[PDB]
Amino acid sequence: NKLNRISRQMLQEMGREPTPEELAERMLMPEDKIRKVLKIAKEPISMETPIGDDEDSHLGDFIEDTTLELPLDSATTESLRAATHDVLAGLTAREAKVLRMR
Amino acid sequence: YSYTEKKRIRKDFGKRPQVLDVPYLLSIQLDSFQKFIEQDPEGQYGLEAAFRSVFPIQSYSGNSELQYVSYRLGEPVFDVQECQIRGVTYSAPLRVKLRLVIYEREAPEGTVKDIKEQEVYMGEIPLMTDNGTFVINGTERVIVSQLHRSPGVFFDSDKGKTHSSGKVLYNARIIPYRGSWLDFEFDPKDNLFVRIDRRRKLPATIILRALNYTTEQILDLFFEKVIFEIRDNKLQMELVPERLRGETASFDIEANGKVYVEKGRRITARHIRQLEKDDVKLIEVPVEYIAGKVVAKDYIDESTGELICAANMELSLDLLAKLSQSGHKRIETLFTNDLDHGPYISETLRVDPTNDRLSALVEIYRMMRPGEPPTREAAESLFENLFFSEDRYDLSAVGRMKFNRSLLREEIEGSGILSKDDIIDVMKKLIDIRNGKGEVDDIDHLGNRRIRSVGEMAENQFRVGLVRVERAVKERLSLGDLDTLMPQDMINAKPISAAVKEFFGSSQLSQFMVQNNPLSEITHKRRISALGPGGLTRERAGFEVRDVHPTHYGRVCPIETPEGPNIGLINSLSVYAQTNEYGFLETPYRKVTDGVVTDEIHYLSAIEEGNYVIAQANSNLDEEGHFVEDLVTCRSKGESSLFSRDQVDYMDVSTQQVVSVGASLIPFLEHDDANRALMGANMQRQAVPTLRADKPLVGTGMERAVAVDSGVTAVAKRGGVVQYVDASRIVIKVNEDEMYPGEAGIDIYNLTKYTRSNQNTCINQMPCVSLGEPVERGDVLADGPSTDLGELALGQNMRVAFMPWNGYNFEDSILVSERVVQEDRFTTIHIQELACVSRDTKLGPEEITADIPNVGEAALSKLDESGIVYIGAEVTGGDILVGKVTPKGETQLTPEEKLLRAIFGEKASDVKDSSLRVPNGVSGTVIDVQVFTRDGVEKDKRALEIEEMQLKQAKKDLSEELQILEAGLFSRIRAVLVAGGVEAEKLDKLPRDRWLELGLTDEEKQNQLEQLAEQYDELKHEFEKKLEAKRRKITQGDDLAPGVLKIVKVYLAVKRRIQPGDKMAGRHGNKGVISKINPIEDMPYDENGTPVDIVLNPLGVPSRMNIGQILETHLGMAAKGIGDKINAMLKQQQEVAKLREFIQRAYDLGADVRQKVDLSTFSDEEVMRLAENLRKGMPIATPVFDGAKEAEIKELLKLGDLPTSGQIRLYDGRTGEQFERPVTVGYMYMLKLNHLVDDKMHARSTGSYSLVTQQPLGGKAQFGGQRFGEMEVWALEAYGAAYTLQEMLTVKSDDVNGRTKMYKNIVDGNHQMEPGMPESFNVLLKEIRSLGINIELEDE
Amino acid sequence: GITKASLATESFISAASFQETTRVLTEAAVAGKRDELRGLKENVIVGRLI
Amino acid sequence: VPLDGGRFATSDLNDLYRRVINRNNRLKRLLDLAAPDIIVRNEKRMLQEAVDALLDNGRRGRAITGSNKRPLKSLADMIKGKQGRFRQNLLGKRVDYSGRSVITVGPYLRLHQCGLPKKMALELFKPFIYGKLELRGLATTIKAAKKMVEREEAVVWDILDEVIREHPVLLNRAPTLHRLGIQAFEPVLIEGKAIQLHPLVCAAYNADFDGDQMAVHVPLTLEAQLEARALMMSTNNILSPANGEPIIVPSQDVVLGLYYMTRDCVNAKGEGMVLTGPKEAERLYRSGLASLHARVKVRITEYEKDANGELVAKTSLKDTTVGRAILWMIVPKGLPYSIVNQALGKKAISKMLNTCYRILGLKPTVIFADQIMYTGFAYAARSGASVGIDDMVIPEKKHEIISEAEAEVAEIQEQFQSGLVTAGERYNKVIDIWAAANDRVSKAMMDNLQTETVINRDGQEEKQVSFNSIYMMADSGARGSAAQIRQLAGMRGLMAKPDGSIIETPITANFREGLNVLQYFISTHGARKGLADTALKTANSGYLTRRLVDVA
Ligand SMILES: [Mg+2]
Ligand SMILES: [Mg+2]
Repeated sequence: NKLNRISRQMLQEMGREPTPEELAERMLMPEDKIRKVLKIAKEPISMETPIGDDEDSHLGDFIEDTTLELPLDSATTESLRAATHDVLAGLTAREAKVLRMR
Repeated sequence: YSYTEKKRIRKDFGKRPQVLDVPYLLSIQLDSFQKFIEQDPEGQYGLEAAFRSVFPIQSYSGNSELQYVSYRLGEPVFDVQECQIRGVTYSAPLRVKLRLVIYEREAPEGTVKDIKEQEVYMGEIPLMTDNGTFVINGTERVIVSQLHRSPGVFFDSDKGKTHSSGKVLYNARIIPYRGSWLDFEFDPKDNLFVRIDRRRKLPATIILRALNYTTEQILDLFFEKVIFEIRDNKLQMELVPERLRGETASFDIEANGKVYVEKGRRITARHIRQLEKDDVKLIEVPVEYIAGKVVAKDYIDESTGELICAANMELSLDLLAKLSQSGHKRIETLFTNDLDHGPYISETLRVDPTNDRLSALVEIYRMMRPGEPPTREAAESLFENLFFSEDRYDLSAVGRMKFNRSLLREEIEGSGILSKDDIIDVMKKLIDIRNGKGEVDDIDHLGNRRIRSVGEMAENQFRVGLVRVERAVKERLSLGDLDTLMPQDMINAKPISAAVKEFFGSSQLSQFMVQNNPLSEITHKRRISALGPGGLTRERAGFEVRDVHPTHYGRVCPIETPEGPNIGLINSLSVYAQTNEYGFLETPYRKVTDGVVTDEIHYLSAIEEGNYVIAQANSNLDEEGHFVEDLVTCRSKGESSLFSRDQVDYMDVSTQQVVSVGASLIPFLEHDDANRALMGANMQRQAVPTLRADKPLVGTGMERAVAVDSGVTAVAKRGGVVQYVDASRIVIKVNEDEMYPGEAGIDIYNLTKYTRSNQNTCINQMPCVSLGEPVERGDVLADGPSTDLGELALGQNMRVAFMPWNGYNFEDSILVSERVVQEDRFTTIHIQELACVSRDTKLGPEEITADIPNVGEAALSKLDESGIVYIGAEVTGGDILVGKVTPKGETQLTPEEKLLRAIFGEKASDVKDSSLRVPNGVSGTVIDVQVFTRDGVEKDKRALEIEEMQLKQAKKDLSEELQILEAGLFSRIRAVLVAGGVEAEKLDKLPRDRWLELGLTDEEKQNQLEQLAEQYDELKHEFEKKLEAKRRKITQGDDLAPGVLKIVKVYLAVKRRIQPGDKMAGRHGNKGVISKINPIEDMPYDENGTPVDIVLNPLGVPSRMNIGQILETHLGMAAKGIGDKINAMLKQQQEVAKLREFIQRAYDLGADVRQKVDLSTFSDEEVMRLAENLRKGMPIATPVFDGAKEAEIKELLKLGDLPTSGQIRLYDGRTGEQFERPVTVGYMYMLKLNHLVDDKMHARSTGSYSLVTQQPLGGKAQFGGQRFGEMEVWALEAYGAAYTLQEMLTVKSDDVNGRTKMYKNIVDGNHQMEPGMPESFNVLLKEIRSLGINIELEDE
Repeated sequence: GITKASLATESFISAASFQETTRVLTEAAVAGKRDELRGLKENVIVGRLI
Repeated sequence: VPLDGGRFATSDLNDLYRRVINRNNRLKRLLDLAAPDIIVRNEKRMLQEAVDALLDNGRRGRAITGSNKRPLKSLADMIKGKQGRFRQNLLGKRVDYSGRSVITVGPYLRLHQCGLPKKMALELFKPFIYGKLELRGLATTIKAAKKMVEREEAVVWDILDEVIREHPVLLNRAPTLHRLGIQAFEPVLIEGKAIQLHPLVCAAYNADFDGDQMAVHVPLTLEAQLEARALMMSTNNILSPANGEPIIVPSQDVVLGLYYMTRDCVNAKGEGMVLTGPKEAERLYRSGLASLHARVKVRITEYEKDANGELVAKTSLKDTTVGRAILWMIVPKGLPYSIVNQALGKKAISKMLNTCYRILGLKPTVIFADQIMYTGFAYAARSGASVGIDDMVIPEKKHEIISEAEAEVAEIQEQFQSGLVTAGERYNKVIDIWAAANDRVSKAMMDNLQTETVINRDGQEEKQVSFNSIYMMADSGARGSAAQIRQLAGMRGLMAKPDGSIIETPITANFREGLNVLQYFISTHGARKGLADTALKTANSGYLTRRLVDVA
């Protein structure tokens, strides 16, 4: 709340509006925390916010899954076992046991 | 004839002389905004007008008033170029002087103290470019002019369909400029209704009560009075001898001692004549006729003081007695006629629940706000605020004007609100139409269609800003302390600033300027839209408004409109059209007095033109300009017919004025079907500029006007001689007549160099003049993209042959010789902006460092120490533009990966590779790099180098200005010193700086030398301040978004040529997609051996009736003929005589054209340069409807030495044998639209996925798969393909398990699917189950 | 009529597609109606063989 | 889920769910505080409203999401939509293994295949390429394979031709209407980014080349490959399921080729001579000895299977031309020479294909169709057909006809000023004579245009059907029709004002002449209402098929 208020006098006083470090001096605190405070303060945007074209295209339709695993990798995972399991039968029974162990 | 015309002159066919030349094509855009922001010392539209409405603002009754003084626009923060690079909006600060007055308590008014607060800043409003575009964030945007329904009253029909009883209805609608709508409408029972806005229907009379009108005055207003006298006993009556028309006699009717008519004889012209001339005022009547008649006023019994009858009640034979015995002599009744005067208003009162003013006011307030209790102050106040409040209601000037005009009033200007007189007059007029007297207007007429535009529209938004701040301003002045707070602490910026920003930023009328092409620009800035706010919608209307209207003549182009969902909802402005003074559309016309055609032009609006008889653009007059024929084709009122010699009041200005800038550029348009012409002018705007600006060989003559009027070219500010010519800049030394006395000067044009367009095309200027060449003011200095020597070249004309070629042209497909791609002529240059952002994540900040996990030196080759690609490194797909790395710690890898790192001994980094890399397949040369940095983060090495470089280049740039400027100024001092004390050889020896001392003998030359001193020192000082700001602007830390530490924007210039798949079209609506690129060997050649560039399929010609494209071909060939011919006499070096003779012959052509020509031109240097420009071809101008004719075309082909048929024999380059039949070969101007195949082409195997629904979604630009629809499903359902369909909607898209299980099988070599259940449907189960529904999958 | 006859469909999942969804689900949810699939529209929805 | 710049984004349900929770929880508190009835009652109503807003918002007041005017979307709106479910509504789910680009011709293609851009096929078969690459051991593992195609080593191209060979791809155009809107093709590798599409199919797709784009789909599972080949393959549908007539009928360029090919003039090189068979007929033509159209008897061998499933042979001297003789080389076995002995317009050339199918079966019909196209394009290219401005012949009698009809209106006009005829009667009268005039001009230029070529063979004179360029197109069935031609040479029509009341002063000019200002302006309405009507008729059609497929 204090921040909105400060931007007010300084809004017309500075003629455009105070710089990110301006209200920082106006405020008691470390003043770089302004940035940190400013992030969490934003309210989340409706994932249903209709974007462009109005075509029921909605913001949420554009949010990709980053936790997924592309198959071109999962495929190489199924392979990497077959790779390493083979090279470990190519070694002595104890080296495979010792390496599978370490 | 001008200087850039001496270089090349276009042979102009056509007869009709141009009386007026095309004005500035950007007039509308520029004039409008110019009226908005300006100091207008009166109520004319502008920031001034919107201020004076809501001002002055007083607190609530507290007698604390705040008034408004004046405003000013501060200097722009960045100029247009600077504003574009950084991303800011091009804007100026609005500084407004405010005066706060306080009345003493309690006072006869006077001020304790008044603080005049100087210019409080509210918002920065964007500014319009010299070309009429806006820059919102580093991006050019155009605001389309709007066409809406004009404010006023309008009476409509809504015939036919209503109630399916026929009968039509008649409704009036008052549409004010601001405030609620007032609607009046009838019903099948002829009861008048009213609804405010679209709200509940209400009986009309309730407003009269709300206007404080009791029933008696309602009866007294709309109806006449039938006076009844009881004289002796039982009922005499007053008679207007005319009232008996259209009705039959009710009793024995006799007066003036002579019985004129008995009972049962209808009243014709006979009966009325007798009464009028015999002056029959009073007759004796029976007591039964009033059984139906409604009493006018109230009549009470004098004795009992009790009400005998209320107003508007039907009398009976018995009722007459009770008011007769009360001593009533007079009983007033209504005049009712079912043809002339309908008993409509009367029947509405019986449906009126109200009685008095408050009742009506309550019933209105409860209509508007139902559910809430009415209040005396609420009902009274609300009604007073709707149409009677200066704040919440305005019709403005036009509303009042059209209002007054449609009501047949005298005053064209009046109150900006409604008066009791105003509403009532409309009601009277609406009834008159229902009575058969008067007619209804129609919405589609362009006299009722008003055109707004940027200046006006932005003004409305600024008003909204002031009202949403108004509520705030009163609120603070309530509690204000005496002289502590001031007219700053109250007024904020953001409320006003966010209003205007919300408009320029995302309103439907503000769009990216479709800028691949000057024609595209100029046709965007002249555009109308009936869409957006205050307009109709695609879904609402309705083919009448979409259709072309008779009033569109000379105002709106009939043929340039989109062919999509909104047809006729956009249009384009005509060529000569202008916005009327009041805001309508008026067009030029020529005043024809008596039988002579005068050259005074007269601009007539849609309604003005109505009454006049207007002649035709094509008509033959001569000598004094008498119409040759005794009768001429003309249009007078909505229709066209033959008109007499002296009838015509006016005549068309030009043969062109019906069309638009787009359509006026199509040659032989008169020969093209309207569909293909539309399509032609629609596609002509998509033509990407080419590598070599060519010129149209076949043309109209607008191309000069389009090039200059669009800012793409560089036009001379003042005339003079070119001092210096570089590919960078141009310095003109002004002629003395054009030069200002002070400062001397030279006008320096800084050319735009290679840079990105909105469509990712290349916009680059080239100098068209040579060292030391005379140029006069208004001469073309430099071509822009797609402009040649002052003309408009949207593509390159080329040799074309019509013939099926082995199916390679099958439908519209085009077969192009390799000569074209080798000549690199249709090659096009694209400039792409790629960005790399270093953000901040909860795990840590992202680094732009050149240290990237798991990459070799070949990657790092193209990178400097800092991680940014060098300028000029040509790059291809996959190359690293900007090294970027994001923190990810403690990966938690797996056993076999852990073994992998152990064996190959790589230290797996705590950092992940985010670097910006070239998209797959796009390849180009890096022409620029930008680094924006947050204020406070240390600029890395490269970023500092750049900033230092930009600084040196800036210093060099400013100094170059000063050096040439100083010489130009000192060069004037030298000449004035020579006028009275010339020492020529003596003067230029000593240092030039030591000149300012020498004075002169008494004369103005002493004050002139005096003058140049003053202006010199300012230059010394203005330069200094200019340098400093520039330096500061570089060093100032650039502002970024929240979370972004730094941004690297890389600019690639890709050069794409032509390949199968590009879309190409001529101006005639013939599309095409290049099919094969053929060797010159297989190209058809003529006997002389010259191959043909393009082979078109003739089959496209007959079906689509674009016939202009053929003439254009034929004539095109002829033009090329004169070139080859000239190319021979010049390669012969015959001499000026032989050459001059032949060129003169060409420009005449057979008789009766309008071109004129030489030999006035200096016979050697001026003539010879022109011939060099014609050897490629001789440019020809076919005016739109005045264009050339076959004979002239055929005649020009005779001079060409080329056949009249326009066809020759052609030989296949393969078999070498002839072609049976002659084939048409010629030169067609052809455009490359930007539908380029390596834009369109997309393919995806396995990409990213949407999270919410697991579905293919492009995140890397490896695009989500093609969208598979319902109709496409049916196609599979009609086929037996079950497995194709299952795999389509399960494993190929939605099955998050099955997809991976599938992929592994594809590489294993097993084509199967283990489908499972789609996640979309699997979600549907939870959504149903998330409600109270138990949905199960039964059985087994 | 064609549009009226398509209204009546045994499968409610099919009806929920092209009809008014709210009304279909409610009117079906009360009766405890059991969709046996068997039709085309529904099998496409659940993603099995037509 | 988070976004860039550290901001967050969330579904509207949270705001709704949160509310129901708060209120629910507050109510739980208000029970233990024993609040008065008036409050807990109010709290219950508020909770009731809140749950309702969660389930289906809009059956009450329509609560709006926080700080945003737009109402927050509830669970019923997640299922609901336009129309019914979004899931199954068009569109309809995005699908992997697909692509698209601008399409072009490729007449060299056989009817069962299509040109596929090199890069498109690379990115599409990416998993297959990986598997085939590691099947032969050219790549150690899938990862190395990924790097190979990403490196685009030259060696992969031969491997792609293997994985491509027998593997159909599905091609689709934008308004898929009937089942032929999707057809399976065999891939042919093409340098370049454009899709090449067999010309004969352009009719079934309604695919012009004006820049239309087509989408490609790869049939992954074995069952999908065999569905595409045995059902959706191009060659398996040559006949419309709507009506049994072939939809692969050669389109325009090809039929002008065959029309110009089998046609005959009166006197041309090779007139009257005789040849052993079509082989030496082409030998006559190709060498420049005989004209494509000249009357000639040649020995032909036709076939008739009129036995019991068995082919009879018959040889005779048929009276024909050189072109028809040459063309006979393509016609397989049991078709009679009668089918090719005619002029071969677009109408006959389809019924040719129909009969070939209904007699010899599918396989002979497919390869037949191919041959017809190849020869059609080829000979059409030889023909050197073109269109000049002098190819459109205006009747010599036009100006005279207009004047006579111009005299009639002035007759009827004199009758209206003198009251001999009523105003309404006037409008209809004038409209009829102008209409009648149009027919006159149309049927003048049609006669002149059609036969006026008047030529001589050895004897005196004679006249045949014109060889004029524009006529051949319309007669053959290639393009254009007497109606459209009438607008080029003869006067074009009487346009109609927006009102629909056809104007009593028609368009007296045509496209070969110029149209003046008024005529064009009046022409505009017909075009725009045409585009609007069609663009709307587009919408009417779609809804209709919808209602239809829903009921069936
Ligand atoms: Mg087509
Ligand atoms: Mg198309």
